[PDB]
Amino acid sequence: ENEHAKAFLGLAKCEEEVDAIEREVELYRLNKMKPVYEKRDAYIDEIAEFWKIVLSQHVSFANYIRASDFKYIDTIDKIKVEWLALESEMYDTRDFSITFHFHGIEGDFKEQQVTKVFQIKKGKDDQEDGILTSEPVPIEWPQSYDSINPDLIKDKRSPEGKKKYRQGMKTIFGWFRWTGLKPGKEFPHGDSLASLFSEEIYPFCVKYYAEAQRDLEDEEGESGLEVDLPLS
Amino acid sequence: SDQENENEHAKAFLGLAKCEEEVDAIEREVELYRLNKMKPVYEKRDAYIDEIAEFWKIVLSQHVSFANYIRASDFKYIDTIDKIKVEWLALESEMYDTRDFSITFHFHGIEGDFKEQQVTKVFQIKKGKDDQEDGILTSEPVPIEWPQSYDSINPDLIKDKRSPEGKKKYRQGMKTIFGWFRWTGLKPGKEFPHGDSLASLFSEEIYPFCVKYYAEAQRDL
Amino acid sequence: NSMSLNDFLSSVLPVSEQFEYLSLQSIPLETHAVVTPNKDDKRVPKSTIKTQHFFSLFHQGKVFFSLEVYVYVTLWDEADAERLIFVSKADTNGYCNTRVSVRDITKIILEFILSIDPNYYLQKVKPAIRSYKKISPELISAASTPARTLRILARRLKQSGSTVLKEIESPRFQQDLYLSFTCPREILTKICLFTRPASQYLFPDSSKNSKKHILNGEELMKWWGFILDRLLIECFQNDTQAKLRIPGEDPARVRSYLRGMKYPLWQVGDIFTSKENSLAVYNIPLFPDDPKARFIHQLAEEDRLLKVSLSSFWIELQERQEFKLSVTSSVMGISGYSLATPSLFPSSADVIVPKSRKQFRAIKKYITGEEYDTEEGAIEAFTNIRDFLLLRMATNLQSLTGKRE
Repeated sequence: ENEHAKAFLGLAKCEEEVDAIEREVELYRLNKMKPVYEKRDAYIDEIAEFWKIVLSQHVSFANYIRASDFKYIDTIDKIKVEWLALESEMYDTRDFSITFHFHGIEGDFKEQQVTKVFQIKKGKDDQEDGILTSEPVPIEWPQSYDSINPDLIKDKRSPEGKKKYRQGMKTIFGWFRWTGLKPGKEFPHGDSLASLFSEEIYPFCVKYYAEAQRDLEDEEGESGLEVDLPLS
Repeated sequence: SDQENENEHAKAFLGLAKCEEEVDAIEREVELYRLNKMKPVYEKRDAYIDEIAEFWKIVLSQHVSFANYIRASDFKYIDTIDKIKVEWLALESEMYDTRDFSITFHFHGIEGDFKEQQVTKVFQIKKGKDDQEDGILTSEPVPIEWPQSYDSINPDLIKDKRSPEGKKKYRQGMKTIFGWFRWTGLKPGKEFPHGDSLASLFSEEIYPFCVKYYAEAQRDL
Repeated sequence: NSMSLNDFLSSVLPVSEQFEYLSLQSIPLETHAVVTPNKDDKRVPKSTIKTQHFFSLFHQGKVFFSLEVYVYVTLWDEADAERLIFVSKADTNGYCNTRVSVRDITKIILEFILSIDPNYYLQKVKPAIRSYKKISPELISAASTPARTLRILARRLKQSGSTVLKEIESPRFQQDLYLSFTCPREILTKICLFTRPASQYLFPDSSKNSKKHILNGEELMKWWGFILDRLLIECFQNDTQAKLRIPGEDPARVRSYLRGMKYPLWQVGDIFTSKENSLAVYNIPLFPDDPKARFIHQLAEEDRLLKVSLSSFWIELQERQEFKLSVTSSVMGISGYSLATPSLFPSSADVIVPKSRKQFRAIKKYITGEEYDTEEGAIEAFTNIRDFLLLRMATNLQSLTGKRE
């Protein structure tokens, strides 16, 4: 019994070792990937439409935004992701700041550069993973969206107004105001969208870009990224 | 300046191709790094596991999909497993995939019928002909002493594989876990089914996370 | 005669009312057989072609109806050809402002599909596995790594100042990269429907809309039963198989339900029973998200495939967990030949065919990934589908006015 308890404890201590190791490993990866990212992004700049093509090739990204937003998503010419845990141990390895630059549309969208930061926060527990949070960042909404822009909506608690509000809140522009601190009143799943960029879109943009170059269009996505076997 | 322009594109495409390869190198380094740190912790961890009776049995029963892979008749024997040890080949040489590993089982002997023994099976990645291919796990058959009951269907034991009975019984044997031990991954559909998926089950889930499984089992209990 | 999808739909919609609709279709693909082949069989299909048809109807900027259908064409080297229409899902969300017959809408779309000539799906077919042997230069394919792909782009630029191959869709290449087939326009047609009640099928959380009307299993079966009966009378020849099975129900009741149908040949049973009386695996079709296939898979995972027989199979199936009675589940089948010959070839006006599965899935997702707890979801689906099409495809949803009085 006692020996068993000893082992069980030792087991629980081992799982705790593994977590530390994982964190260490992640930090190690982030430090190595850094200088390759600088090299890589410099090449990416030479390519036009790289970001537009990537954000069209990623499958779940579309899930978080309105189809109309793609008019604007297509103006993005640069994306930069800096992981904060490299500047200080205070930050979680999941923390990052993302900068987007949009070239703009004549008479509709203003050319601008926007930077958003995501950090993990905890609320009262030792044994809770934590959630992404952010601060609102100013972005200049396109003219086409005057009707759904939260800053131009007059009757906000109005019944119709409340619906115009919610529509604006489900655009990529709504996401910039996402914070993660007021559930149900903000861009839906703003944390998941944030994760996609750091976890997939920035890291694997090139795989995504190459996915768009298949000679036969029907093969896009075939790459990845129901019958039997009767007898032995 | 049509030349110059389509030429900057070609330069950047080559740059990116190089970075894609730099990143594949880094992933290996990171994965090694992780493997090196995990070794001592695993050793410490296994040494605690013996002290727990039937840890492995409980774990195997608890894992969701593991049971799909093998015959029910098989479980009696499975429950006799009292030790599992996975070693990652790539730790010993840059010539192995990080995925490559060797796995050892110790089986408590069952009397009269089932012998107690320790067996080690090795799996590694192989690619064929085309550079642009993923690669897959492969293995070498390794000797294992079959239980007597399975004797009627032990492949060595079956007189003629071809007879309709043989065709049916032999097939039966290959489908057993012991059948798995001779799995190689090079005679598709002539071997234990999904033998590679099982292997990966072991090096990616059942072993690295046996504890969580054990715990979940206790809670269920 | 109705010669367009528009012609069919309008006929059944309220007169003077405006409706828009989406008609999405996949590129026909070479695929494995619907029913698993028996090695000890006289014959085997040279090819099986699968196509998915997806429909959504919108009224006043809202989507309120959807229908998912699959169409298999099976080619036998010597044994003719059959086409099988699998009806997978149909749903409503209860957000329609005006009054309509969802039943006749569903029936009419199915007639349209019946009208299509089988050859249409066989003109250009995506190969299950392509071979690039007949082609050099090196192609960027699904298999290519990003690095290889990047390098290829660079070489191409250096050679010609372009990353593209002009001749890629050129006819000789097409002959090499695609398959084509022909077949009698008049062929054996089969329709299989499996009805299992649920709150939502294609409109998540629409169950939460009070306006929506949800059917219990019996109601549902009756609903699909009625549509099929008309299809039989309206578009099928006289001695045509019509089979209905309700698992776990006594046959007098089923036989008695059938007696009531307008078509006089409905029978209790399935359209898969054979003269040879083979095993279950060899007679049962494996469809997407289908009750029969999930269970054939289990029998596979237990090495029972050889063990089960058709009679046993139905019984064994009813036992399984998804089948918790009393809930009413039914399987319906039709086998036979069409009254009129199938001559129709769909047009852009008739359908939108995306360039890839990826693009097909993206559009569909706007409808099926939405939340219909509130009306806002119905509107959103309409909004995305429209904005996405115009934006990425320069396309509009079809527009029409109801003619029926």
